[PDB]
Amino acid sequence: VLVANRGEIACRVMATCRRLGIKTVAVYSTADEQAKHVKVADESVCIGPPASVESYLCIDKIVDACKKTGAQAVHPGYGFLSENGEFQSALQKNNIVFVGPDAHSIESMGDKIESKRLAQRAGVTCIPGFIGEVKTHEDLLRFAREIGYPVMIKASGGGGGKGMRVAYNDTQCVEYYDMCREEAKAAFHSDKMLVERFIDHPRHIEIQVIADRRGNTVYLPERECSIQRRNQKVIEEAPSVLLDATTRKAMGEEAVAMARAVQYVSAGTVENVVNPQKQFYFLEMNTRLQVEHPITEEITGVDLVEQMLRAAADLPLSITQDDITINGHATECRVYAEDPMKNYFPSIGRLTMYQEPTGAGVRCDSGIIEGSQISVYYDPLICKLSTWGRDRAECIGRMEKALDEYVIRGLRHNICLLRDVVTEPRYRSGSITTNYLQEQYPNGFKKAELTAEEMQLMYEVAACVHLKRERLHYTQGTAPSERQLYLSVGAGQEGETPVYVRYLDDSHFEIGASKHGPFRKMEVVWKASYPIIRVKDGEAETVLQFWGTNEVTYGMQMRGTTFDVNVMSDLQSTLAHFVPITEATTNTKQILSPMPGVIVAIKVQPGQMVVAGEELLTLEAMKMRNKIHAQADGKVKEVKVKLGATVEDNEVLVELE
Amino acid sequence: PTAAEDLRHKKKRLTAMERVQLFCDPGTFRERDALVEHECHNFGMEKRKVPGDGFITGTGKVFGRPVFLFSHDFTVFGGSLSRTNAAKVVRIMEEAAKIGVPVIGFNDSGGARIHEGVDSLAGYADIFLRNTLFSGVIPQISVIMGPCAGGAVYSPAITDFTFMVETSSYMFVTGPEVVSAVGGKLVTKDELGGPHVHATKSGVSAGTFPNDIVAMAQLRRLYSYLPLSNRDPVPVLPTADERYRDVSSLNTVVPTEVKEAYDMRDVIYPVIDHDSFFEIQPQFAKNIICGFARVEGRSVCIIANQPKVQAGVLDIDSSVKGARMVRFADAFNIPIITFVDVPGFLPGVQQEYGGIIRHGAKLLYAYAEATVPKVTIITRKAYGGAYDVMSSKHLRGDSNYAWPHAEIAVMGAAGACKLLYSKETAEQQAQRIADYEKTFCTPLSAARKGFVDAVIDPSETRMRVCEDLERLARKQLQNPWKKHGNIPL
Ligand SMILES: O=CCCCC[C@@H]1SC[C@@H]2NC(=O)N[C@@H]21
Repeated sequence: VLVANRGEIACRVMATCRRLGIKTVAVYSTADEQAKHVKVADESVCIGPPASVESYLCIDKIVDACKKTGAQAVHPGYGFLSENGEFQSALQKNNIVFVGPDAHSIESMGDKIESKRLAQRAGVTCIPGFIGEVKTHEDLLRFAREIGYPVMIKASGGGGGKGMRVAYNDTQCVEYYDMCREEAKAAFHSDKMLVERFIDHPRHIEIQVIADRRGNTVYLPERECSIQRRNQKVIEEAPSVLLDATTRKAMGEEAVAMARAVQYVSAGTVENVVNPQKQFYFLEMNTRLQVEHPITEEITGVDLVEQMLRAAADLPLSITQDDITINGHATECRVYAEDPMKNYFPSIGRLTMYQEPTGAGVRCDSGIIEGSQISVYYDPLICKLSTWGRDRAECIGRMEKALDEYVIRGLRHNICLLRDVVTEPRYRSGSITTNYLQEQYPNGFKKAELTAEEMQLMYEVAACVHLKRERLHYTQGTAPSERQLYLSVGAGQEGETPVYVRYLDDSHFEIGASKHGPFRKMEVVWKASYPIIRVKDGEAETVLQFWGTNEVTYGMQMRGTTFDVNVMSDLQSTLAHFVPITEATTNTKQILSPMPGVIVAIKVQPGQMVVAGEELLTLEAMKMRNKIHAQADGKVKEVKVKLGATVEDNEVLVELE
Repeated sequence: PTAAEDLRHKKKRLTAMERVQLFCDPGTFRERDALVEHECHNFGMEKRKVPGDGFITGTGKVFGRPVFLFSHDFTVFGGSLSRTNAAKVVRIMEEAAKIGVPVIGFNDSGGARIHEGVDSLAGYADIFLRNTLFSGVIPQISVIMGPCAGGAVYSPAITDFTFMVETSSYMFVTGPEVVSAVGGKLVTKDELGGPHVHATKSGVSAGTFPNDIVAMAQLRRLYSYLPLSNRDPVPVLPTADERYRDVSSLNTVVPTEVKEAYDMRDVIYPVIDHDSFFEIQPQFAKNIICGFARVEGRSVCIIANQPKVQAGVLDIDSSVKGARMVRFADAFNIPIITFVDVPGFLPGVQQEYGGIIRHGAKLLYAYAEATVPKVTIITRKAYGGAYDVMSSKHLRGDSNYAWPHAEIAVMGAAGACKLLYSKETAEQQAQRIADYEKTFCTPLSAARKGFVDAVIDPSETRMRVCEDLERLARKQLQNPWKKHGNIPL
């Protein structure tokens, strides 16, 4: 079989075949000649230029290419043009298997409209509210009391969240209807309002579904997709805390009942919104192969890929709802190349200087091997880290530990945000909401700080590392074994903390306050000039990272955050006070081209916003295109140098004001 | 007790003794001479004698290995040299010539001492002669912590490496007063000879540091690389890194387009051991990189082009930089590893008006004269005389390697097509340039001739380099008998 995706899922598929003993083929674009899925595959064929359209999206190339492998079936994947009719039609022109759902169900359910029809076909507890215009305030109050809901005032013709106000009491209902009619009459030319059961605070619970072309339909355990930034989810978890069998059993039964309704074959997944009063709302249903199943597979072992490919041959499944159980729970997170602390700045075109994944009792699905890069015209996802567990505390701690052991170098990421979110006591309380993120991050993003004991431990580990790397340079036995260091982070030596060290063995020290002070005998295990640093005092265990140094300042990472600790002796400490600290030039002015050349491409527009790290234009000289970018600034005021202006000579190409 | 140094520190500056204490080991400095006077007897100098006479000379010890050093003192007479100051320095250099030990000096002198007359010139001449004679015998490093003017500037110049401190140091031959007197332009001391000027414009300073503390901390690290003398072998340090570490990221560094640029450090860093690069002259002639690095625990010399800056084109400044680095590396038996990516020489009238012919020959002379083991890797391209200059196999090179997408040709395809068909029918571009580039802009022809040993996968570079550098440990080559060469100055 041949896949249709070029991400982690492709690798997953070419991995499921291992046990299924199925030879696999994987196509690629020109830029992806070095992707892992190309080498993992048994066969590879090029699909032209790497721009999205020609790459994979070029059905004609793809379907035509499906004539040499011999494979009797070809996976549709989950992204790009997966589950598409124009594609399903073409594949049934050449009479080949789709390894996916049937057309009628797909167009009946994935369609934007008429989904409410199928929803109300059997009702299935669809959105509740007075179905019609509320012409009077009396009707609005009466229908609000009917269910005593937060009103969910929404315009009949309005969409996207415009014309919506949340009413909690009758006076609020009247005032918000008065505002809503005024807003909607001006904005959408419709005064027709509707009132529905608004949700106190949503959790966005999701229910998984599987089926088959013969029978033995099964309901998979539900999942969580509460956390969501810009309508994109981050953290997922299958057995949500607010789970009662009274609801859940009916959820599975109703999902299976809806399944046969449209004769769905390859079930996508069911979407719900759940309030603390344990309701459910079947709508916004999915018909795509969601790849958040690893979590479910961790709590079940139900290999969705194997079962769906088995059903693609008109055979029933190998599992029934009778044996499906729960053996704990799993947590999954997504690693993006999106720089959060810097206003969510995108960082692309950077191959991995060097990276190593966490592999301690955890699972990681990724398509980015060492020496791989991310283009602008693709998904900036790095890895899909998922860890098995049985308890919240157990599963989370694992994630905590596994986050710190993920070495990524060569480009930014959002691991700090994931770490801070997981460590927050609100997240460990047990329950969350969908507005959780912006509720806990009002102004931008700011990572939480360190407690006193954590900073002390970081100091101790830094001193141990300094001594260990110092002993390497000495010759033969003429080496020291004890010092007294003065650690102080910050440019002003904030909190000078005297530290000792003794190095009793290769990976054991006798850290103390100073000489003639009680000693603790911690342990540090670190390979010289490497990232990972495992330190264990008593039971507590920590993992820190070592970035680099200039022999007075150490670049060490603590809880997924970079710091610069200063490790200096008595003389250096007493002398660093008497050192000039000059301030570098802070110039917000025009930028000039360093060398002569020709401008062939421009990226930014005249007199608009500019952010740090953004490419601006590209000169070509002596057969070579450079690319001077914007180091750091907010905006510009200038006149653009036109295309093909072979002038340069250190002119003012862009002027920053 | 912190007497007499409060006046110094109040100006945000350190003292000579404090610098010496910071450089060496905690308790291994033994000051040599401390009670010496100037015995001048002129211009009312018979009084105000000083015990130290403005110099601190000792022995010290760094990383368990011996050293010699001296430091000027700015408080006493402004650091001026004399018939008596220079005697201590001469004695130290002579002793460090008998024993195979290097010398490091921290310059702070304000100029010559006028009250001694021509005795200051005598001392300067003796120091110059010692530097000239002992260059190439023991490594010499110089750091400039404060003002350095007059004719005293020449002795740091002859030394192998000169470093500078950022805020409070400068160096030049003639002061701005004379410049105003003759030309009439008002230029400040920093605008004339500041650390930035010598870092970027003149190319004299080999580096710049932000503070004295950082200067000492990194000077120790630099010292950890050098061999002790001319006859001593290259130092080898223990290291947990191993030649079997996987480097497969090199397969993707070179883009598939011939007009796109990349950073050569992405090729340099994987091959060498982790966090073991010490760049030399980082802000001058950025199209070429030179420095020191370790390969399997032994120090080597790195010289590579960079297509990031000016398409990696050789030039005057790059030629001088590479020539000096190669000469120093060969003088002390240090292996050389080079990475080649050059389209040719920089074209321009200013270049010929500035003597490209002289300067470009220096790098070729340095590469041909060298007798240390050499390893060369051609990543993408090498054209014209630039291929010859950058350690080609014909210049007694030990082992040469190429990557599968390399190109070695006489010149670009356009010029060859033009010269090979004078008045051939128009549109000849499309069906001739492509064919010529396909047939002869590839390493197959150069491999057929025997100019590259083998064509290797980019993932095997570390393995090959470690193997070759281990095997070549005991090469013995000698040049014909000469009093000395005649390099194109
Ligand atoms: O084709 C016309 C310009 C080609 C220049 C190619 C580079 S630029 C500097 C160096 N000198 C050459 O002759 N070729 C290279």
